[PDB]
Amino acid sequence: ADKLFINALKKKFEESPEEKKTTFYTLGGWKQSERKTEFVNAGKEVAAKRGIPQYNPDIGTPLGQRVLMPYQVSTTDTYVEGDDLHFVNNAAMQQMWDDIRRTVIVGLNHAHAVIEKRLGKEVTPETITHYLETVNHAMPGAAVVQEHMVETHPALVADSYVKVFTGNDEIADEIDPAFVIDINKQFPEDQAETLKAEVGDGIWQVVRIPTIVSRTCDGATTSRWSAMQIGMSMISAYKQAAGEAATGDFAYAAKHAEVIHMGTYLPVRRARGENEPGGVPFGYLADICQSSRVNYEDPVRVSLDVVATGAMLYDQIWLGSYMSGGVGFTQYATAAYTDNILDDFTYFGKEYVEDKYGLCEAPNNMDTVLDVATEVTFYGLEQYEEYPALLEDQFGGSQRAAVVAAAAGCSTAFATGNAQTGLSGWYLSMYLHKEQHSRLGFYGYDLQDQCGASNVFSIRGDEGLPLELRGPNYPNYAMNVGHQGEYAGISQAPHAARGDAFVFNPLVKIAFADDNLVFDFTNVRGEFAKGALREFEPAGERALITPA
Amino acid sequence: ADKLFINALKKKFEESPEEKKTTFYTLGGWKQSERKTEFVNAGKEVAAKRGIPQYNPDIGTPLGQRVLMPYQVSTTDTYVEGDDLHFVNNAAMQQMWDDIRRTVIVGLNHAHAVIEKRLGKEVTPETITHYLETVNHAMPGAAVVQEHMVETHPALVADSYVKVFTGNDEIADEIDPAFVIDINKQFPEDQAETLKAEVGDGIWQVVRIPTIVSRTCDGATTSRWSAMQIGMSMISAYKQAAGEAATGDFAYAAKHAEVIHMGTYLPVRRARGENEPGGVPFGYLADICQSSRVNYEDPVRVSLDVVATGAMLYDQIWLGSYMSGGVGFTQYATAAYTDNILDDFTYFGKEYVEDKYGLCEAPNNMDTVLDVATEVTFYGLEQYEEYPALLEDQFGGSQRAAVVAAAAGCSTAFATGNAQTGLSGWYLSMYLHKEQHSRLGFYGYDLQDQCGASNVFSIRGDEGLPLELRGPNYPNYAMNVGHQGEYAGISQAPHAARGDAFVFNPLVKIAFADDNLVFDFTNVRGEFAKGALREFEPAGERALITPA
Amino acid sequence: AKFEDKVDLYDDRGNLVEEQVPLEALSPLRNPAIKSIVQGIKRTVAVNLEGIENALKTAKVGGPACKIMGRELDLDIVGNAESIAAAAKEMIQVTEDDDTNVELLGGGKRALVQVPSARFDVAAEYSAAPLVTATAFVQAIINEFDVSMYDANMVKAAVLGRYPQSVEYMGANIATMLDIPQKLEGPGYALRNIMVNHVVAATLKNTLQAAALSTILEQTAMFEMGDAVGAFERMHLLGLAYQGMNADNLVFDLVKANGKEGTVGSVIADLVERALEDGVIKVEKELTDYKVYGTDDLAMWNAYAAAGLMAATMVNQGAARAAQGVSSTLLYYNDLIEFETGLPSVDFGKVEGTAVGFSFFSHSIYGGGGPGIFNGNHIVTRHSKGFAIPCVAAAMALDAGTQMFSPEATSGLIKEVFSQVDEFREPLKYVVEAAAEIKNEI
Amino acid sequence: ALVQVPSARFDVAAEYSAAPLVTATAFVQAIINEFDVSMYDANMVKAAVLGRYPQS
Amino acid sequence: AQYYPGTTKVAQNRRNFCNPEYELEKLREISDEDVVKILGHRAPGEEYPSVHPPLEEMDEPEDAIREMVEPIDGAKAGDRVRYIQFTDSMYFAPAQPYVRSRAYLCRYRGADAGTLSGRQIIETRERDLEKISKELLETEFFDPARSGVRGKSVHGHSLRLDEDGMMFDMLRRQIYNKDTGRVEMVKNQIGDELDEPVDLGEPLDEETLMEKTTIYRVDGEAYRDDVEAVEIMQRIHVLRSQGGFNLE
Ligand code: F43
Ligand code: F43
Ligand SMILES: C[C@@H](OP(=O)(O)O)[C@H](NC(=O)CCCCCCS)C(=O)O
Ligand SMILES: O=S(=O)(O)CCS
Ligand SMILES: O=S(=O)(O)CCS
Ligand SMILES: [Cl-]
Ligand SMILES: [Cl-]
Ligand SMILES: [K+]
Ligand SMILES: [Mg+2]
Ligand SMILES: [Mg+2]
Ligand SMILES: [Mg+2]
Ligand SMILES: [Mg+2]
Ligand SMILES: [Mg+2]
Ligand SMILES: [Mg+2]
Ligand SMILES: [Mg+2]
Ligand SMILES: [Mg+2]
Ligand SMILES: [Mg+2]
Ligand SMILES: [Mg+2]
Ligand SMILES: [Mg+2]
Ligand SMILES: [Mg+2]
Ligand code: NA
Ligand code: NA
Repeated sequence: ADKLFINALKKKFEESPEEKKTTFYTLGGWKQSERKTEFVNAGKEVAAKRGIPQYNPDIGTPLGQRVLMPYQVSTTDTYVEGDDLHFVNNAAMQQMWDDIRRTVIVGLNHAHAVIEKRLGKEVTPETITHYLETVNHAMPGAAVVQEHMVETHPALVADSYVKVFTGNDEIADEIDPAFVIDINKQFPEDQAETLKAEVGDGIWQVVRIPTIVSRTCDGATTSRWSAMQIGMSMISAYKQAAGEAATGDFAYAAKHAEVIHMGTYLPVRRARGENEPGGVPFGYLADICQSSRVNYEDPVRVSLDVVATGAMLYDQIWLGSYMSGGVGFTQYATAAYTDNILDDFTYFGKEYVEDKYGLCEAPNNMDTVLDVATEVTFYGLEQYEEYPALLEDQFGGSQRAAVVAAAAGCSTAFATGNAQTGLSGWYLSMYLHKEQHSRLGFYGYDLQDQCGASNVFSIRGDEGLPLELRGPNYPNYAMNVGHQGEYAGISQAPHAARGDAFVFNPLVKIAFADDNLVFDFTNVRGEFAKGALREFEPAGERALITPA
Repeated sequence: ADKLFINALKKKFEESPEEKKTTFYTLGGWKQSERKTEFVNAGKEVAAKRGIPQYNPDIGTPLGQRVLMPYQVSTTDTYVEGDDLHFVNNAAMQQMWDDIRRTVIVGLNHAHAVIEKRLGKEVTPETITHYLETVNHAMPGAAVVQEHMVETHPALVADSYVKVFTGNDEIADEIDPAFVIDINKQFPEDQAETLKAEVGDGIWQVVRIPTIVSRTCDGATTSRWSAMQIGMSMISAYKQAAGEAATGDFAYAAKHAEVIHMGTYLPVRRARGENEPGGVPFGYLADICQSSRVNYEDPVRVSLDVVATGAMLYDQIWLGSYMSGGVGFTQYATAAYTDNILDDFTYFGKEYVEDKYGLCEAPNNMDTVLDVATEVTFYGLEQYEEYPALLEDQFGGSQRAAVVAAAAGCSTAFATGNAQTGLSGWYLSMYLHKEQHSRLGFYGYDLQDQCGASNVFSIRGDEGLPLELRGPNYPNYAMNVGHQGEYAGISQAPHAARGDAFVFNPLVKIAFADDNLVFDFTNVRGEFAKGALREFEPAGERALITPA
Repeated sequence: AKFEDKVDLYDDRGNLVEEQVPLEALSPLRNPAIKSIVQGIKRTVAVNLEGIENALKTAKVGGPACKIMGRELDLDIVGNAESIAAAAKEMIQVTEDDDTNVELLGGGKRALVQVPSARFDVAAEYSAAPLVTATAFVQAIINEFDVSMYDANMVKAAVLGRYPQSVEYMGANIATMLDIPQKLEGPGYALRNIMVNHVVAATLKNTLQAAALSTILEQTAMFEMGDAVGAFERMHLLGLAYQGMNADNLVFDLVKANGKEGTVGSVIADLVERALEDGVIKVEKELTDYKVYGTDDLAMWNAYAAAGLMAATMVNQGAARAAQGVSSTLLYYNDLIEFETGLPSVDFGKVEGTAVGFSFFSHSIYGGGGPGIFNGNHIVTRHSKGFAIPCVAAAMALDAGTQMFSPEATSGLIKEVFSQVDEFREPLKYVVEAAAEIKNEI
Repeated sequence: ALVQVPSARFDVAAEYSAAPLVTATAFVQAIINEFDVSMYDANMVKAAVLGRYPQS
Repeated sequence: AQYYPGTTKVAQNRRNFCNPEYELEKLREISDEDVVKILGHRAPGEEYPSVHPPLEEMDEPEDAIREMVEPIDGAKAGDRVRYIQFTDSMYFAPAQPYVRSRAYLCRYRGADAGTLSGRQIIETRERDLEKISKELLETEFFDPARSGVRGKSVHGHSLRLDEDGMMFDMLRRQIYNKDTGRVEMVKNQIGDELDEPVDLGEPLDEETLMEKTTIYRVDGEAYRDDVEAVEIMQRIHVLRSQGGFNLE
């Protein structure tokens, strides 16, 4: 069959993908592009309106001496210019981040114990349902106790709510289903049983604060906002004194003792509070992505949906804006979720492994790493050599490094069932690639790459960690594009091959199994395409409170 | 002449303001209110659409057993229900914060020295203008060097730009005026001369990154985004190699050596990066507010415009959302910028001081503090006693404490010309108030109050600081409503009385003297009113990239 | 020598130990037992071997509810604890006869580790204690069982948690009384970021010993912060002596006189009487049926008032056997005594202010929690320069079981290990003995 | 001025911040005392020595 | 003890509330059962719930401080800690928020008192709370028009009175009946309806409110005219200010 990227290459260029030569310099520069033409016109209008020059195609060098390509969003039939995949221009991408940033998971286990010991009152599905009615009024920013309170406009905060989940089916089934993330409905039977066993009789809230608030403020707002309105709702629903010593136990529980942040705070040089992208460990990112519960018969699809999730968040929004900015890093990320390229390479590796070892049946050792990662690296690089159009597509060495090594590392983990040998395969891929083409990535691409092999299996203080626990603040990883989202994929890969319901945190997995989210985490690449087409409807907009 | 709050009290209540008795419980609860009625209907619609209950007026206790009041925005003729002053519901308030968060000041002094020495090229007004044309293309997110770059939509980022200023008139006049904040045009003559003497021959950029980016990301993004596009524009405009050793000097200069953040980063318990509200010192907040350059013949107006700026930002957005959330702290803040109440008390105090001492002519000592703060405190408390409608308006003791003490502290600083004795007067006011009414604020209001007198003039490590340098991270101040914006006012007060062009940083003062901002910092209270009326047009919306 | 003051020192039963001890013999800068306590707290680590073993067996590593399916490792760590601890000790020590201690507790489920003092002599700070201990136990476990290269990173995760992806040792199975240097509210604050429940746990809820340990840590921090330098030094030393070391038996005697039927108010009356009797305060002016008191020694008035504040907490929270009202005592002892006398309250209002916010943040929705989770580095309770938190330790020592976030809940690992150390458990004994020993060298 | 803070202060310290903090307050107090700087003005001496700490 | 400076009736009343030797005037009789109903923590005839075992059943080590401090009866028993909370009108209620907290820590053992503008609370062991609450409800601490027992929804201290002279209550827990001129408590302090209301007596008349009040106002006794009280407040400000600077 055709390689999976052939359709996309045929769309981009008039030549067949194998053809070695082309002609340049005859396309009219920016004038070849619908999107650049839109931008030129908009820049003229903006400059006139505000009295300050802005976008101008004659500044600096003239874009479009070559073909300015469309990109296929992988697993879709949507083709768009890359500008439509810039996070600034793509409301789906923005909302994906808002939906993570504005979520916290907050236990009710200590709270219910405070109610039963300290105050000496009882808890049942009925009292929990009443509490959930109460907190779903309060959480978006509405009052339950004081006189003369002023409140948020319900329509501006329609995306904020609280649901619960529990492994106790009898309780889950008796709470009003409007408020319940139903594990048995959302997960296939095997995964549901795993998840219910992890949660047991615990009861957990999934709290989503308003997008408009998250955008006005920051990620570290989320658990505080959550806790204030949990606290008010505990007071109201359980007929508590409105501010007694016991009130502080609910605060401490909701803010600290039974809160799960999406991200942990960062060191000063990159100072940030909780629920910012750099604090989200790779295992959580894989668990946030919901491909695992829909596409479980296809571990490649699950792994590469995680890669898309992470490449966009970590390279485009995090590294490309929080940590830098400007034009940024769209195509460093799109390389990992367009043109079905990473898909072609990773399906090759999965077949190699399935045929030679069987998934998860290879020895978890360096022999397997050497075999699988080398074989898959050579396959990927051969494709760039055989298809000149492919090489011109993924024109930056970093993009190619990330794609080839992601396939090699995921394939290694498919073989071993262990993410750490997957990670070793990623680094070996880089070393082989560098020697094959006498190049790898940008100036600073392989900082982590060269520290990489030695730090895979280290046990030292700031070196040793299972991959699932690593993230954007792992020291070697803290700076550079073309790695973090791919590592989230490698973290997912062995778990997808094993059929595991989660990678690192079962509560995080369940917390995004929710169609009341604005973004559809089951189909990340489909959502990116919808946003590119300007068809995605985000939360948080101010139209209701601004003029016509 | 009538007390300045009398019109507002007559608008709120059917009784005259002096009347001691009224009737309750006959208004139909929430049904008395246009805004609550809008909210009830919106909640029904939201809940029906999403399948989860939301706003419901029958949860908890029934609002509106008393009159749900309109508020006059002070210095305006606009009367609105308090919900229209909630930051969530008020796009002007949100944009005020975005315009601060997305701004940094970045020198060109080290950069031009790097150009002249290290690159051995000349800098003139002409080369500066070419650089500014270049950076105004690049800063919103557009390319100047590489082929096949994908870019931000100019119309989504129309609010991002770079201007410069310098104290050298002849140099300023030679740079293209589209890019120049003209100190002589924006400031009255004496203030302009002060500011130009502070800046001298220095040349400074004012960089504003896009609101849509700031809302997607955080304040710590700003200086990074700024620096990336300064860096690209230095490469393009001065014809550098695109990534040589000298490139790193421009990065270090723009990111560290000559950047001025609006806010400094915060400690871990309240972890945040730069350009978040808690990092903005009181003297900067006073300088961001532009009332000083318009209303300079009226030091009360200048001071109370600063109070409005700070009460909203620090109590509503910062303490009421970043540090808590929910319904939050609208009226803790509105007390300081509505019904002309603080204005009445502060004009009383200014007149008292004018007549007894002359502005800035009182001895800077405890005798003056005792005299002025006591007299003004007793005036303000008497108004609540004389006018039962006033007391029912500012119903929370904290609100009254903040308002009375702000008047007392500002008045003391009007007398002494020194913010530190103003601050001492604020704390004395609290102590007197507490004894007079046997109450002060909420449970935790006077933590800083009771530490206050002793820490005004302390010199110890984490105690001693001039008020202008204090901010929301000064230890005693880090938690509580009803203080921070008032302190910004007290910081402004002696400087307004003295006729000083700035309070703490002349570069910050100049950097907001710019009508290309979205929010009009010259008339903060007018803007809050405009936003309340749903008449303010914010930046950052996604309408262009979403369905019609 | 710098100061003329002398104090009489007692044991925790109210019996005289040594009269006429120079004040500076109690100084953190001079007293060798305070030095030993502070260096001991820097260097001591609790290792939960059982916890490590269980985390490994279940692959539950990296923080709350986290787990990596397929990574489970079943190692007989507790059953081989003697060997593992001995191997770790070899790596932790600098030389074989130094002050390294590694001692098994609980049938090998726990280990007490004291990292040698010499490592801290050539360190900037205190993190060598958890970091040297952690790696020595990771390596010792790996070596005990020949854990492979492929699996050893799980041992590391089980011992030290999600660090360095997290800034903290998130999910670790070691514990210290100190917390990481990045969490300091200000430079100099590390001896303040010690949970009150940890202090109560280490001193086995002995009220005077808990107050003493807390005061030693707080006032030693005041020296590190520079607050007790120059003009303020004597105030801080007198506060240490009278509030935390029961100097002149003043705290003890106030509690004795007020314990049967007393209140915060009755303690205030006795303290004012005692201050007057001792010449610390004097009537300055007569108003209408009201005496305005003055003092020629503000630092000594402050110290007497601080002793009364401690006694008032002991009487009020001791009578309730419930710690929550310490926030109220800290507020109203100070508020009442100012209007009783015309003199400033303890720490010139800063205890009262601390108490206002502490009350709020232990009775509201916004933050804080119960008294035991506070500490001198907490944003709510940092403001008083050592005169508030020791009262909170006393109150929690006196709590009979009213708290959800009790020392049993928050501090069990700390209790088992740190209470073994005599100088941590009974610091008042050792500091008083050291002061008596050096009394003629001041 | 070269200042070396006595080693004994670090023996009973957790870390190293006693060096700047003890030095800063000793020079703030010494300057105030040298010139009899008033209560009203002394906070400027503090700012000149140690800066915007603790707001920063 | 002195308690408070000043030469007004207000100042004397503040002293009297703090002084445990001052006999609080008893204004009304309330049954033990009705105090329990008003509190709303347990039903009459219900055993005291416990938060921990009786102190006797615990095996506590030697501690000289514990040995010297007699536990309150509810601590001995292991009672829960519960509360009573009052709101006081700024229109001359007899007690006021700081007056209460100051008085409570002079008069009552084992007390957690909190002061706020619109509410003032005491938390202590339940059986002891019931005894204290009887005194708080029966004596001149309380007026049934100008004070309210409120565990939530406290608004009213700063509001205009209604036509009957009653403070605002969002939840209308205390109802003035014209036919007796007496106030009845119809809900407990958290707002749940009582099966049978509790007689709280007649509101104090204007003259008696003015005799008994502890708030200073221009239309009563103004604080600025109690020059000795102001003098002490200013003194404390100055001495705190000086002490924070240089211990002089
Ligand atoms: C000025 C630098 C040095 C530096 O610090 N950053 C630059 C430029 C910067 C700018 C370019 C925008 C503009 O043109 O104004 C931005 C977009 C970052 C920003 N400020 O927004 C960027 N690079 Ni660069 N940069 C990229 C890349 C690369 C590749 C391009 C190689 C090729 O053959 O074209 C090379 C490094 C390499 O050789 O491996 C590279 C270099 C460089 N990169 C050279 C300029 C190279 C030139 O003169 O043409 N980038 C890539 O390899 C792909 C992704 C791409 C990024 C944009 C996106 O992700 O969509 C962009 C990311
Ligand atoms: C439950 C608490 C304890 C706590 O931790 N926070 C509360 C409640 C909280 C909620 C109330 C929202 C709701 O009704 O659901 C919010 C809005 C914070 C949030 N979670 O969004 C808030 N307070 Ni409170 N809170 C306020 C105030 C106050 C005043 C009200 C006194 C009065 O007589 O009405 C008193 C403290 C005092 O007595 O000084 C007060 C108490 C209390 N405050 C008591 C409830 C009092 C009651 O039972 O009625 N607040 C104020 O004094 C004014 C500003 C007002 C805040 C909202 C705004 O700023 O618009 C609000 C600020
Ligand atoms: C105390 C502290 O909370 P914790 O005790 O750390 O949970 C802190 N909150 C606050 O200071 C809340 C301030 C805003 C709400 C109260 C306004 S008076 C914070 O979340 O970092
Ligand atoms: O050219 S550099 O590798 O420095 C940057 C690539 S974006
Ligand atoms: O009632 S509390 O003072 O705790 C909170 C006021 S918003
Ligand atoms: Cl309720
Ligand atoms: Cl004017
Ligand atoms: K944001
Ligand atoms: Mg074609
Ligand atoms: Mg923690
Ligand atoms: Mg959907
Ligand atoms: Mg009217
Ligand atoms: Mg319904
Ligand atoms: Mg010219
Ligand atoms: Mg212009
Ligand atoms: Mg304008
Ligand atoms: Mg081996
Ligand atoms: Mg006499
Ligand atoms: Mg009786
Ligand atoms: Mg008169
Ligand atoms: Na161009
Ligand atoms: Na309601």
